[PDB]
Amino acid sequence: EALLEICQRRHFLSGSKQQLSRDSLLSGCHPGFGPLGVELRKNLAAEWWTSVVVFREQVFPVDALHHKPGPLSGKLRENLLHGALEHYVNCLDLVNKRLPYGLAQIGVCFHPVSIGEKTEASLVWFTPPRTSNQWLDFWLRHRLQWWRKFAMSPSNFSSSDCQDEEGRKGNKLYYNFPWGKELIETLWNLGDHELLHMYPGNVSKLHGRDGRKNVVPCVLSVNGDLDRGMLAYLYDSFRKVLKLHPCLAPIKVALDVGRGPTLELRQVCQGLFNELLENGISVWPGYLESSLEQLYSKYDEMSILFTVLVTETTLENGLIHLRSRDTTMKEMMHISKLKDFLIKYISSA
Amino acid sequence: EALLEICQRRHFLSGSKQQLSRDSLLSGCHPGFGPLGVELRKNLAAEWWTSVVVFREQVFPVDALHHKPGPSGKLRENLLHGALEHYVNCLDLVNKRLPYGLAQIGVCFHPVKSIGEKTEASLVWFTPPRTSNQWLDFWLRHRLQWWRKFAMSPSNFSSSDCQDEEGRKGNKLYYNFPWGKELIETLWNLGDHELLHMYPGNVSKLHGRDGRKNVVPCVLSVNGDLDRGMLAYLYDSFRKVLKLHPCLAPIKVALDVGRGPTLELRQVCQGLFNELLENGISVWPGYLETMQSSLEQLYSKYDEMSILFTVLVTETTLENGLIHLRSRDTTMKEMMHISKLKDFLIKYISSA
Amino acid sequence: GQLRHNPLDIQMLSRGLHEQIFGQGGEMPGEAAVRRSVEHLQKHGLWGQPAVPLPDVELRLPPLYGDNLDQHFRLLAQKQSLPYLEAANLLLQAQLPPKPPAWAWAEGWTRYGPEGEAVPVAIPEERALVFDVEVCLAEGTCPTLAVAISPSAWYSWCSQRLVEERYSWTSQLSPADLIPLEQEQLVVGHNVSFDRAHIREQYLIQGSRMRFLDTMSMHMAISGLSSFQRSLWIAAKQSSWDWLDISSVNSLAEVHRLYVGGPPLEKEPRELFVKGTMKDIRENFQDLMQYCAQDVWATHEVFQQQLPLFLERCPHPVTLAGMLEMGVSYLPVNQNWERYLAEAQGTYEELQREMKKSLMDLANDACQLLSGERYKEDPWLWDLEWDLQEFKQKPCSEEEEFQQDVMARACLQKLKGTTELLPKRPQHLPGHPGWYRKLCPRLDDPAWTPGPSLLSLQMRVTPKLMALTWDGFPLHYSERHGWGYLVPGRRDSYHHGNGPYNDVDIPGCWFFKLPHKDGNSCNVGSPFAKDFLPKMEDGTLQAGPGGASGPRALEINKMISFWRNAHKRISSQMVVWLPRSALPRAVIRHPDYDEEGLYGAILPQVVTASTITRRAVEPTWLTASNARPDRVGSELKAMVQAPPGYTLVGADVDSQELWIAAVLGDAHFAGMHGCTAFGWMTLQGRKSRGTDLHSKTATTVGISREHAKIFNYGRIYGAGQPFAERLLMQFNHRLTQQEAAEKAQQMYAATGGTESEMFNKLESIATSDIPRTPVLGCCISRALEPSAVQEEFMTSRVNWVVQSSAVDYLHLMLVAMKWLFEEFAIDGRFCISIHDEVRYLVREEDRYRAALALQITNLLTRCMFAYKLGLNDLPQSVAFFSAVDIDRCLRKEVTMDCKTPSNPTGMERRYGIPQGEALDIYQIIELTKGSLEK
DNA sequence: CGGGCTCCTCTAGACTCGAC
DNA sequence: GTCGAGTCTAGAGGAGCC
Ligand SMILES: Nc1ccn([C@H]2C[C@H](O)[C@@H](COP(=O)(O)OP(=O)(O)OP(=O)(O)O)O2)c(=O)n1
Ligand SMILES: O=C(Nc1ccn(-c2ccccc2)n1)N[C@H]1CCOc2c(Cl)cccc21
Ligand SMILES: [Ca+2]
Repeated sequence: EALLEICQRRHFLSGSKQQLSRDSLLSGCHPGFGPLGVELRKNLAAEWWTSVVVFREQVFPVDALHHKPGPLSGKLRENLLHGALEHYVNCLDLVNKRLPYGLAQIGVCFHPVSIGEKTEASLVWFTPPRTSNQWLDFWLRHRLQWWRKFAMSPSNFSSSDCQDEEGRKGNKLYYNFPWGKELIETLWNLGDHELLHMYPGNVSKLHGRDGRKNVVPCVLSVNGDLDRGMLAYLYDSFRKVLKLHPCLAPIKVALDVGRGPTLELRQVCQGLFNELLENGISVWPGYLESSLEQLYSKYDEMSILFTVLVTETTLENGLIHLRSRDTTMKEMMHISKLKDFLIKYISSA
Repeated sequence: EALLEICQRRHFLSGSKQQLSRDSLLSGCHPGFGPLGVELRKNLAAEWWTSVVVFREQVFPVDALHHKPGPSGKLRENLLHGALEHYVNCLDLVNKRLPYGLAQIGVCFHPVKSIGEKTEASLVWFTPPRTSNQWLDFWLRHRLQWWRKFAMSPSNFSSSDCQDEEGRKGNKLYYNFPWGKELIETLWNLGDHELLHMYPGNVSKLHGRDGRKNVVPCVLSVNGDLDRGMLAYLYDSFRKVLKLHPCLAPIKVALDVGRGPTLELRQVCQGLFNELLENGISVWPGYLETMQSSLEQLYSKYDEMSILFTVLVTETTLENGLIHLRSRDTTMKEMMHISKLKDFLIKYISSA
Repeated sequence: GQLRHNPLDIQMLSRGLHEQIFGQGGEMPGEAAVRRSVEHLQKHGLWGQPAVPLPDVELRLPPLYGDNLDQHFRLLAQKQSLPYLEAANLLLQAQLPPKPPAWAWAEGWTRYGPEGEAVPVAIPEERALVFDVEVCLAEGTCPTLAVAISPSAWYSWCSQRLVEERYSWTSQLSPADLIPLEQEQLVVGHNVSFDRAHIREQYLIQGSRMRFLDTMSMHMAISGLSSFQRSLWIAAKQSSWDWLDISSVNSLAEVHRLYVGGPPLEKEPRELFVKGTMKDIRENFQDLMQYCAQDVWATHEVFQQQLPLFLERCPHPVTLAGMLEMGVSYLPVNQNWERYLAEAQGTYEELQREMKKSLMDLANDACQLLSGERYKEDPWLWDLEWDLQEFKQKPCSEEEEFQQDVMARACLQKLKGTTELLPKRPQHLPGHPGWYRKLCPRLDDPAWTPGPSLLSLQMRVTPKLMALTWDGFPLHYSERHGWGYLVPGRRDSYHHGNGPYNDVDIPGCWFFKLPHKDGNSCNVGSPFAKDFLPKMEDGTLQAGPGGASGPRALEINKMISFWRNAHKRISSQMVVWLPRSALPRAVIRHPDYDEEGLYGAILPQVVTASTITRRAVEPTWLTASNARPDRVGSELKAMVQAPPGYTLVGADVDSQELWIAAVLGDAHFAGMHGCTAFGWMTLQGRKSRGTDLHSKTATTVGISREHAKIFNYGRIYGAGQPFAERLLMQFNHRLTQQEAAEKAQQMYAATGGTESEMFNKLESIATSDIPRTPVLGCCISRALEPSAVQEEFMTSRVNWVVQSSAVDYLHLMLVAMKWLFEEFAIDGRFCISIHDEVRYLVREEDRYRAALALQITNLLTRCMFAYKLGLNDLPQSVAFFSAVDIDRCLRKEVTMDCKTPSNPTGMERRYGIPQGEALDIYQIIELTKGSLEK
């Protein structure tokens, strides 16, 4: 309740205070995300993308549409698996008919609740049937590690094993919210049922090379909710403070001023702001405008990593007051050393 | 027709020649983009974000739902409505100081009845009425410069003044496709009409500080089509090559391997792969290809894919660290030590 | 009645004005003079033509002092320039104690007594000084240190930036950042405008009584050199030649050598204020301060030597009073200045990139001609350097995946440690041809950019890359002849032009130069000049890529040519932004006051007399272009905007040198007006109706009035018929060679002739033993007198009479304007004086009084010109100013909105600058009731 | 025989300094 | 100690003004 109030007040979640709803948040009926929530979800999507698609030569992006033209009067997509399966055939030319090969995408999924929208990151992995379980365990371990990496308390990120109606093996990842455990990701070993259903007859197009023999693959579905991931990380990261992981926190540096002269200090702050922005460090231009305690509380509630204060002293020697969110300590360091310090800190996070 | 063949062959575009008609591309009824098309579009969106939201203190991102429920629901045709729905709440961030904007890149649904999905970038600029024309001119110049700074032929991007049925001022950008001009961006100097319609009642809620004066902001709306702009850049890029911008080429570098020893060169290539990936450079792993072709065929393939550089790690790399780099722009080859590759590739791109 | 006429029927001044100006009891021309005038006019077909009587003007002019107009001008100038001559005399009489053995490292002003002691003071507190200010160029434009010479003590000044080291200083200067000085005060220096520009109190909107004297100005007044003479003098220092030993260049060393002599002056070879840092100045404080003291002492010696010679060869007080008032220029600015700089630089960068993209693409596409030696079949690029250098040398488990990643990283790292055999400086693009490497910026370059970015239109490979073609023949560059083109067909001509040359010798082809706009003697440097745009439109000059590549290249070049050559000048202008306390109450209380808007001033670095004709020079403002639709940053003067509550009231003299030449020729022929054909043509006209000489020429030939100015003024000063033919072909491309020659004959047929008497009078003044100005009596430079150069440099000396007369015109206008502004308490001051245009920053409430004062000033100056020539009368045609411009910004016309590529919305939309108004005499009289009082 | 000024970029040449 | 890449200089041609 307090966390949601902070999120609404500090522009993580949009809408009125009473409009805020646990179930609406969990189902996709919330009005939307504030700028900070948007930046946090973008950070999560970038981290997921680097983990899955970037660092692998078999995982590729896809552009499945939001609608399903043709007879079943189209309808909104409910899962990203179908677009990947539609992309399965013509994208085998990318890998020269080699197996395994994967397709991944982060898109908008519409589910019947009203209408709810969930931003879901899904990976569809095509596997020769022999190593389906081995690749399933590989992805289970890697995804659970990715979820646990940013957590202050990675014990709350749980895993469990289940079976579907047909009995195929499949795991289910979870996060332990204060009210209870909620699903954040799900893995299934579906097999060739959907691939054959969407490609009836002429199995020659569905074959793939596996040790110089042609094989029809088995699909592994890895589907996780990034919106629920955003909520899970906000709850995990909470003196009012939002101790988000530096790879996820939306705004990293707060840049402020002190007393006069206003023009020269503002020029110094603008130079520092541009220098930080040129190297991928998000800043909060708080120098465009209260007590130090109030500003520090506001920055702590906004998941701000560091606070920089430029005063009259800075013109004389270049020292800027530096404050850390994790450890409530202040230090003075030279201006030219601030950028390298921030880059190092983010890299060492 | 050759360009669309290359785009579908190099997985810029999906489907067959039936759905690849230019009407299908312009409408939005084509199938999804291919992975290289998705990467080009994502680089375009990243550049748009860097130019509009990143280097602007007054601009914040906004989230608008793809559907607007209430009076059965409907999908969205424009991002402007969702952006205007956040005006009062995003007034709090800027301490009620104008100008300030809300930006968003998303997919809007258009009737073509079929539905054609378009990816659109939108900026909603709340400005005091006194300077509304000045800000409209500033944003027109800024957006036209943005479109022209990635174009091999910036003259193909044009702006035309226009007026609405109510006489409201606005501008329309274009790209001169080979058949004709197609609208790729539109600016409108909408007044407070939409804001007052969406927020009836007390107007003190909408007051923003124009210096030392409170005033209702005129809503300047900028809307650009990222799919049509991506196709515009594909036409602008197109010896068969796609001279896309170094900041827009979907895959920056292609990694290959020479003669034996195979085992050691694979390790070298994998380490270099991890280095370039960790340094934010997209790489095409051609060393994994089993059906090896001649150097000329690989060069043609990489040129069509808009590959800026081809790295050829040979056995000589194992003895002196020298790798061979070919560039699309010049078709010339050079040898650079393996220690200096990340630095240059970061320099070459950041300085483009 | 108030209507008057002369024996030649030209309407003269009104009866009341002629009574107040010329008095009574004049001398009639007499019968013989009138008969000669009538015979001349009738022979040249001008007698008997009526003219519309311009309305009679009635003014109660302010009470003129003395017994005639010349005595009035002398008394005004003497009262204006009396205390400053006293200050100069104080400088001349007294000497100085020797310079202190060790200077003071302190902030502010210190007074050096005897034996080198230093005492802290607020200001020097002296009526006369010699000034030299040093500025650390790398740090910025803030003053660093200065030394002031006084008849009683030495003086030294050091800024707190030199004394105190800080992390950062403000890049926008303030009055508190400058040197404090300053009832009249005189300050002397070698280039005193630069020293004046660093004074705190000179940037106040309200004027100050302090004036400044320049030794370069007095050097040009006494013994100067022309540009050709300067070149010859420098060539000699490394038919007549006696002028060498009586003249020197404006460098302080040469001026000291010429006027004082002795051991040569020495300058610090390290250049610690030009190429050095602030730390170097702190370490080398004593040496730099000693060099400053040496320079100021040399300036004192040169001033002592120059003042009597100047007062002898320029005896009229008006010349000195004008030079005093010509160096107090003032240009007000605001934040729109910074906005203009930013917009101009942005537009320039955008257009520059747009131009360079095409050139880079063409260069990249041509690199492929290296393969197969196809470059030797390219008609354009078969001559460049295609040689190539050589490179020079001296599912796995988690544990398994981690081990594989570690092994890969370690294997990569081991190879990354093999730089021992690698030379430290990387070879530049060894594998790309040399012509390519040159165009590619080196890696270390702070501003690095990918591709052959160093490429531009001015280079010698751009025409070869763009495959430029002249009439179907490829372009080709020859060192001995410049740009040309090769016409194939040699069997070792069917084309006509600048002719075959056997010098170039490209086998199988002839060589023809591109037709240059200044004849077959000159060479063409680049085929992208403005002159070649019509040739591309006509299709003679074509680009290989076709479409609009060539036209777009030349259009971009025309758009960015001025900013390319002037952005250093304009961006480096020193602007001191006054705070709120410095501004007057009128500006603060005005409705147009912008609290968030900066207000400042630029003081032009004007050398008052830096010409053999004593015209002023200024690198930026006297070369500042006017706003044009296709020039980046050409709205420069339009950025000079009066503060709130202030307007710029100014005017430009109409047909100045034509009238001066005509009045000289008339006074030579007979003691009246309109005696000659040229003077009658000049007098009979009106600029409002488009019947003036420049307009008449612009109608008789399809050139514009601005080009007609050049045509007429070339005709006066020795331009032969071929020059006129070239100008006609340049400004009117429809004219053929035969047609252009015909109009040259027509304009030069009657030059016993129309312009005979003025020519004779100018040659009379030029060949005199001591040539002097016919009005104010100022002698020519000693290096141009007949005893020095004899018959050489004739055109310079003949043009000198009219040009120095125009300078006397400016001096008279300045003196009269100062008198009128002081007498009736007009709250305004001098803004800037270009060669024949005077601008005055006047308060809003008194713009019409300023206009009346300007009209009275022009009337009195023309009457003085007539009186000094003995004519004793002035025509009504040239009596007053045709239009006095009242405007807030500075532009030639009050109507233009100044739409430029940098400012496409115009001055009215982007800024709040309304259009001004141009007013004639009658409107001013109706507005101010014919009186200057309040 | 246009005159009087101003400053800029590009290129060739001489010179200087550092790495092999 | 010998040669190849930075640095300064000077000339040539173009482009602003009155
Ligand atoms: N190409 C030029 C331009 C100018 N001048 C000289 C002669 C003029 O008398 C003086 C001032 O030039 P203007 O262009 O102001 O000419 P006018 O003042 O005579 O013309 P206007 O009547 O338009 O003011 O400069 C010249 O000799 N050659
Ligand atoms: O754009 C640029 N800029 C520059 C400037 C200096 N550079 C350099 C780089 C390494 C060693 C020496 C010199 N590079 N270079 C392109 C153009 C030619 O082709 C290539 C190739 Cl083949 C590889 C890499 C870059 C390029
Ligand atoms: Ca004039």
